[PDB]
Amino acid sequence: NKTVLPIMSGFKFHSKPVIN
Amino acid sequence: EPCFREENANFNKIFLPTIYSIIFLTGIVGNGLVILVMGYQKKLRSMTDKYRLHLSVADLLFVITLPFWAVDAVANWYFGNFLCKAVHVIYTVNLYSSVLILAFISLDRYLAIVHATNSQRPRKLLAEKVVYVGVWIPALLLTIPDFIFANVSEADDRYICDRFYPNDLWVVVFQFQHIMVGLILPGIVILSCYCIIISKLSHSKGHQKRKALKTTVILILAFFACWLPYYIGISIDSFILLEIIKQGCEFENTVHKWISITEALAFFHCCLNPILYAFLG
Amino acid sequence: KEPCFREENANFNKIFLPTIYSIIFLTGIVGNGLVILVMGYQKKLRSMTDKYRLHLSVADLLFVITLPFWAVDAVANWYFGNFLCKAVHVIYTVNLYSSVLILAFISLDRYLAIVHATNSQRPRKLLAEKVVYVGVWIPALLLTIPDFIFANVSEADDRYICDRFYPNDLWVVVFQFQHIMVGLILPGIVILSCYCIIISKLSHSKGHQKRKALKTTVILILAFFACWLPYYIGISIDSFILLEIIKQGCEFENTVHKWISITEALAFFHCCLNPILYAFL
Amino acid sequence: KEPCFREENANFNKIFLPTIYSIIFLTGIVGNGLVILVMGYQKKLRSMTDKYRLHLSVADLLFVITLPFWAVDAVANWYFGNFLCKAVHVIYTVNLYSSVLILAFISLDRYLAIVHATNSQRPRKLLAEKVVYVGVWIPALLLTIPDFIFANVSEADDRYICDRFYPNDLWVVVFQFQHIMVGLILPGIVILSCYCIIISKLSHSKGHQKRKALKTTVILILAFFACWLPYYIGISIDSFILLEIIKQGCEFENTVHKWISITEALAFFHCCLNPILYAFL
Amino acid sequence: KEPCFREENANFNKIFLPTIYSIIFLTGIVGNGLVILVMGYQKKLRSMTDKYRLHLSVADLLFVITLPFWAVDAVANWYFGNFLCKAVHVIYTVNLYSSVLILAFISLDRYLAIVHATNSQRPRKLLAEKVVYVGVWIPALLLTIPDFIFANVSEADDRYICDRFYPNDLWVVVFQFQHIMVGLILPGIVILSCYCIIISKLSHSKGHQKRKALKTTVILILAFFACWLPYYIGISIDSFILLEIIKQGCEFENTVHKWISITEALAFFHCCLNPILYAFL
Repeated sequence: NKTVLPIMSGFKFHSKPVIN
Repeated sequence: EPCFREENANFNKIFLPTIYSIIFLTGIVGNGLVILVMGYQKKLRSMTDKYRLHLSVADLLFVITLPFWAVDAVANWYFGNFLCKAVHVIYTVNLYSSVLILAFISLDRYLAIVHATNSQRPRKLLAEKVVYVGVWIPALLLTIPDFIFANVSEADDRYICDRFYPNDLWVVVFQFQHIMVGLILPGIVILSCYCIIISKLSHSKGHQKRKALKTTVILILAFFACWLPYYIGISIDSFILLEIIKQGCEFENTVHKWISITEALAFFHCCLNPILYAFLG
Repeated sequence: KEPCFREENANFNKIFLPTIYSIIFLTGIVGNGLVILVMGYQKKLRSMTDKYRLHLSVADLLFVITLPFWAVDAVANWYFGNFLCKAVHVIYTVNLYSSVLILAFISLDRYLAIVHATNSQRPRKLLAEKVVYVGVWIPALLLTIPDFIFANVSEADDRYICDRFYPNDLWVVVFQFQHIMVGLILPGIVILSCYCIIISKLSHSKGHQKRKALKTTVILILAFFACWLPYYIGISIDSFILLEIIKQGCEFENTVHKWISITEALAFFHCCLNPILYAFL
Repeated sequence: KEPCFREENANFNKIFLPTIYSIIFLTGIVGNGLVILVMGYQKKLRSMTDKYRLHLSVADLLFVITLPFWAVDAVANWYFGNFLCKAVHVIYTVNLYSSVLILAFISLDRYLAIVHATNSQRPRKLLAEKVVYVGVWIPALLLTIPDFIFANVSEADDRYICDRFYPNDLWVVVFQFQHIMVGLILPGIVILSCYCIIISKLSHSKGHQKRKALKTTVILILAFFACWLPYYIGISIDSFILLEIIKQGCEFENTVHKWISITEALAFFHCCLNPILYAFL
Repeated sequence: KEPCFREENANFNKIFLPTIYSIIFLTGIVGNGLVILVMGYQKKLRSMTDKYRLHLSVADLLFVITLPFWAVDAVANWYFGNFLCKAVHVIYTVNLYSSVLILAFISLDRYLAIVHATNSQRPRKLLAEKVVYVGVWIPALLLTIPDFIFANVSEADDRYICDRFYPNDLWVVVFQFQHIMVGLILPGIVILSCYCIIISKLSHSKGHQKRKALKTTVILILAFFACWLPYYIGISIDSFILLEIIKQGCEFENTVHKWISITEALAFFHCCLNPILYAFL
C-alpha cells in the first residue's frame, strides 16, 4: 500500500493516497 | 503514480510577500484614514457611508494580520495554534462580512431608487439596527467551523497552518458552501436588485439628478472582478476532488498554484473602498 | 506529415480558458440582459443604430447562454452528447457571422446617413426594418448547414470531444478560408470602403456636430476587429500549415494550436464589449 | 571556441511577428490612407507642421504597403526573388531614415516658430516648400546605396532567406554603427537641443496659448523615440558582442538576435501612431 | 550549509537591464535638465515645495549622470577601475538616501503649512532655506564613509566586478537592515504620521481648495514608495536568507538575487517620476 502524508486534507496542501 | 506530491514555486515565495505587503500597506493607510475621517469626526452624510465604514472596519481587521500571511508565504508558521486560529477566523469573517455589506449596499440602493417616495424609515433601519444582526451575526456564527477545524500541522516540513478536515468530502462541501455564500447567492441578489434599479430608472429618464449609483456599481463590479478567478480556481479544485477531472497530478499542481496566486491578487479588494473614496469615482 | 501530438494543452490553458469563459459569460449575460430589458421591452431606442445594436446584443446573448458549455469543455470533456454539441456549434457559427454582418449593416447605415443626408430616410427605414432580417440572419442560418451536418462527437477512448469532423483536410482548409473571407475580408472591405467615403465627405462640412455620433461606432468596429484579428491570423496560418505550402517542424503547429485556442478565448470579449460601450458614451 | 551555435526552433517569434505585422499593416494602411486622402487631395492642412506630417504619412504608407512581405518572411521564407527583396529593403531603409529626419525637421520648425516669432514666417514657408526635399528625401535615397548593392538572397537548405549580406563582419558593425548614429545620435541631439531652447524661451511667456500645439508634437517625438529605443539598444549590444568583446555568451547571441526581432516588430509601430495622434487631439 | 552554488544572471537580465537603464537615463537627463534650467536659473519657482523638488531633481540628475556606468556594468563587466566604481557607488547611495529624506521634508512642510496655517510662515522659509542642507545632504554625506571605504573591484577570471565587498555576512545583514530602516521605516513613519494628521485636520475645512495642491505631492510620494517597495521586500527577504533565519534552498537564493536586480532596475524610475509629475499637473 503506497502512502502519503496522513491527515493532510484541507483547503490547501491536500493529497490523497492510492489504494491497492 | 506513487502519490500526489506537494511543491511551491520559488517565484511564489517572493512575489506573494511583495503583494501581501503592498496590500497590507495600502489597506492600513486607506482604512485608517477612512475610519478617522468618517467614524470619528462625523463627516458621513449619505446612507451608504455607514456600510462603507463597516466594510472598512472588516477590511482593517483583515489587513492588520495580513503580515502573518506575508510571513507564512516565505517562512513556516512558528506563531502557534492560537494565532493560526485567529488569523483564519478573522479572514473568514472579513471575507463574509464584506460580501454581506455589498449585498446590503445594493439593497439600500434598491430601496432608495425604486421606492423613492415611501422609504425613509426602513433605509435608516437598515442603516443602524438590522445591519449588525444580518451581516456580522451570520458571519460570526458562520465561522465557528473555521474556529474548530483550522489547526497548525506538526509535519516535519513547512509547519503548515490551514483549515484541516478529516476526509476529502469535508473540503468539498466547505468549498461549495464558500462559493454559494461568497459568489452565487449574493451575486444573484445584487444582480436582481440592480436589474430592478435600471428597469425602474429607465422609466424615469425625464429627470437626471442622482449619480450615487456609479460609486456602488464600480465598487461591486471591482470586488466581483477581483474575486471571480479565485472562485473559478476553487470550483475547479472542488470538481477535481470528486474524481471527475482525472487529468493528472500536474493539473492539480497548476490549480493549487493558480489558487494561491489568485487569492493573493484577490486580496486587492482591501484597496477598493478607500481608493474609491479618494478618487470620488 | 503525421504530427499527432496536439494534446494536453499545457494545463495553463486548462486553467485559463474556463476563467476567461466564465468572466465573459457573466458580464455578457449581465450586459446583454440589461440592454435587451432597456431597449426591447421599454422602447428606449431613439436612433437607427440602436436596432442593429439590439440585434447584436441578441446574437451575443445567444452565444453567451451556451458559453458555459465551452467552459465545461475547457475543464472536463464533453458529456452532454450529440444534440447539445450540434446546437452549441450551430449558434456559435450563427453569432460569429451575425455580429460581423450587423457591423457591416451599421457601417452601411452610417454611410447612408452621412453621405446621403438629405434624400435617404425611407431607404434607412427599409434598411432598419425589412431587409435587415434577410441581410444578417438568413446568411447566418444558411451558413450553418455544414455545421449542422458535420459537427459530431467521436466515439473515442473515454474523452468524447465535440468538434466538427471532416473526411479530409481539404474541406477543413476550404471552410477555414470561407471563415476568413466572410468574417474578415468582404465585410472588412465593405466597412473600410464606406468609411472612406464617410471620411472623404465629412471634411467638406464646416466642423459639424454630427461627428460625435460616429465615435461610438468606430470604437465598436475597431475594437471588434482588433479582438478578432489575431484569431483570423492564427486560422490563416493554420490553413497554410495544412495542405503542403509551409512546413517548418512538428512543434510550430503545436504552438499554433495553442495560439488559436488562447486567442479564441480572448476574442470572445466582443460580447462583453458592446454593453461596455453602452455603459460609457 | 565554437563559432556560431545556431538556433533552430524560433517558436513564438514566427507566430508573434505576423500578428504584430498584420496589426501594424492594417492600422497603418487605414490611417495613412485617411490622412493622405484628407490633406493631400482635399487640402485640409493649414499649418506647416501638417506638411511634414503628410510627408511622414507618405513614408509610413510606403513602408506599410510592403510590410506583408515581412509577414510572409515571418511565416514562410522568401519565394519572390532578388528584386522584390531589394525593393523591400530599400523601402524599409528609406522609411526608417525618412521618418527621423522629418521629425528633426518638425522640431526645427517648432524651434523657429517659438523663438523667432517675428522675422521667421518666410523661412518657415521655404522650409515647408523647397529645401525639405533635399533635406530628408534626397539623403534617404542616398543612404540606401549599400542596401541597393548589398541585399541578395542566398541558397540555404531550401530556404531562400532574404537579408542584406556583407563580405565580412567589419562592414556589418560599420553600417550598424552608421545606422545607430544617423537614427539616434545626430537627429536625436538636434531635436533635444531645439526643444531645450524651446523650453528655455517658453518660461518667459505669461501663460500663452502657443504651447498647446507643442503637446501633440512632443507626444509624437516621445512616442517615436520610445518605440525605437529598445531596437537601438539591441543592435548596439549586437555590434558590441561583435568584434569579440562580449563573446563569452553563446546563448546570449541568440537572446540578442531574438530581442532585435521582437523589438523591431514592436518598433514598427511608429507608422501606426502618427494617425493615432490624428484621431485624438 | 554551503552557499557556493552560485548561478549567474540570465541573458534576458543582461538584455533587459540596459534597456531600462538607458530609457531611465535618457528621460532623467531630459527632465532633470529641463527642471534645473527652468527653476534654478530663470527663477521660476513660486511655491515652497518647488525648492525641495529642485533639490530632488539635482540628486536625481546626479544619479542619472552615473547611470550609463551601471548600463555598461549590465552589458559587460567593470573596466573603469577603483575610483569610478567608488564614485558611482557613493553617488548612488547619496541619491538613494537624499530622495527619501527630501520627500520626508516635503511631507513635514505640507503638515507644517496646512496644520499651522496662521503662525508658520517664517518656519517654512527657515526649513526650506537654511536647515534643509544639514537635514538631507549632510546625513546623506555622513552615511557614505563605509560606502567610500568598502566599495572596490575584485580579482575574478578577467572580470573585475565592481561591488561592495565585506569581511563577513553580518556586516552585510546590518547594512541591509540600516538601508531598510533609513529608506522605508523611519521616513515612512514620519510621512505617514504627518499625512494622517493633515488628513484628519483637512475635514474641518469648509470645502476649501487648499487640497488641490496636495494631490501632486501625495501622487509623487505614493508612486515613489510604490516604486521602491518590492525592492525593499526583496532585500528584506535576502537579508533574512542569511543569519540562517529562513533556509529553503539555493535556487530560492538565486531567484531572490534575480528579483533584486530586476526590481532595482524597475525601482530606478524615481528619477523619471518628478519630471513626469511636472509635465502633468
